[PDB]
Amino acid sequence: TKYAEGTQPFTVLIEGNIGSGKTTYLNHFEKYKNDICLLTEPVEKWRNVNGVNLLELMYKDPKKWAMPFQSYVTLTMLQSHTAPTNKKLKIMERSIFSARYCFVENMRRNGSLEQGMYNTLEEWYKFIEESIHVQADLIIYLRTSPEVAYERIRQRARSEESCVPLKYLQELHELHEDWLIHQRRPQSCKVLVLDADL
Amino acid sequence: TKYAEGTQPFTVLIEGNIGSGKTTYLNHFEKYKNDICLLTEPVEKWRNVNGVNLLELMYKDPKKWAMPFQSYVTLTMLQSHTAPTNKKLKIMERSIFSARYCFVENMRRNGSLEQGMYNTLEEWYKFIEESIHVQADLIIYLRTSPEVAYERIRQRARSEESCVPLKYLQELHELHEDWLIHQRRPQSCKVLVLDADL
Ligand SMILES: Cc1cn([C@H]2C[C@H](O)[C@@H](COP(=O)(O)OP(=O)(O)OP(=O)(O)O)O2)c(=O)[nH]c1=O
Ligand SMILES: Cc1cn([C@H]2C[C@H](O)[C@@H](COP(=O)(O)OP(=O)(O)OP(=O)(O)O)O2)c(=O)[nH]c1=O
Ligand SMILES: [Mg+2]
Ligand SMILES: [Mg+2]
Repeated sequence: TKYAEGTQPFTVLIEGNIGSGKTTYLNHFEKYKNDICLLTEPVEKWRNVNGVNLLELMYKDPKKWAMPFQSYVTLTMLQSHTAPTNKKLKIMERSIFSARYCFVENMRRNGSLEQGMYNTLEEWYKFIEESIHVQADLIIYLRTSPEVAYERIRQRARSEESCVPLKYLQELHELHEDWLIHQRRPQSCKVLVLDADL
Repeated sequence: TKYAEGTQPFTVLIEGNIGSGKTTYLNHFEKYKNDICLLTEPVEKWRNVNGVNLLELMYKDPKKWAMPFQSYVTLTMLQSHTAPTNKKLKIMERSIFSARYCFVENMRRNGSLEQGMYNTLEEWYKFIEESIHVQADLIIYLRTSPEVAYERIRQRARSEESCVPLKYLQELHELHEDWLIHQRRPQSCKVLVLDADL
């Protein structure tokens, strides 16, 4: 038996590269607020954990902060996935799956996460699949090109993201492609692809 | 509802400072193996995670490895607490509580865990109290003096523990005292104190 088992409505996950417009897309269901549970912009929690800016620390010193950061991302996603609600529909920005299959994986590849850190995170993900229920009915993939994404990221101008290189976005892009289109990672249940290049 | 809710027998937790003799004490129930579920010496898992020795890495470079290490200690304890069993009695060496109240706390105090890491771990502990069931009926506290503990630690001679100073054991001792005796924190579980100075 898993925590939050049979407590979640139909759930839609909004996925896409950084700056692909996941939040923008979600602001459209804004008026149906009292009929749909909307969990958006999780980044705000990561930028202020009792005063600490984990997102920034991670970008400045990955070798040391990538692990605690991803562990916190995992926790907050899990909290949203299992959050109680009455509404009949639930839509989330991001999910525990993109954190695992795209970000953690990429950080293992670029050396940000030493092997021992990668394994710890992976062991947590395995235990989570077995002890906690993660409702995932539909995934809307806002497909974009790394260049477009890079543009939007810079226009938003989050101080923490000021040093994010285009290669990084290209790596993340391929990883989203592998998971959501080609389905290389155990998921891709029901995916709806949308051209998010405006 | 919590994972593993109403699936656990009467559970006894064996606590005590490093080298207090928790494993030695547990080897005495060894013959009742087929009537009591015995989960001992969790350190072995921490010393070999798919080939990686987290325990060692933590002692050599705390600022960087204390967080992933404690996150893995938490995970394995949680796995033991929720492990399925038919037997009517369950006895464990250590628990998620000593990892939180004694080790994580001490590491926050000596600077091994930056505040951002401490908070991440604490947020996980809070989410765990609400989503997962941790059976705790009795806690046997093997009370010892830091000096005795230091002696046993070095007779055992674990390579990873070769640099553990007496002060460290004194700090851990007080923390065990505060929790299991003075009650300076979260636990309404019955405790049986045993003089473990042989
Ligand atoms: C989900 C996730 C995000 N992040 C980082 C990447 C970004 O700098 C920041 C937020 O990325 P996103 O989760 O993509 O959110 P966003 O608001 O930037 O996206 P959009 O414009 O489509 O609304 O968090 C990680 O480092 N790890 C993770 O596991
Ligand atoms: C539980 C726990 C142990 N440890 C470390 C301290 C030690 O070096 C090692 C094992 O400590 P203990 O958990 O005390 O186990 P032990 O086998 O050393 O004890 P005893 O002799 O009583 O059987 O793990 C942590 O760093 N963090 C933790 O949260
Ligand atoms: Mg967003
Ligand atoms: Mg032992």
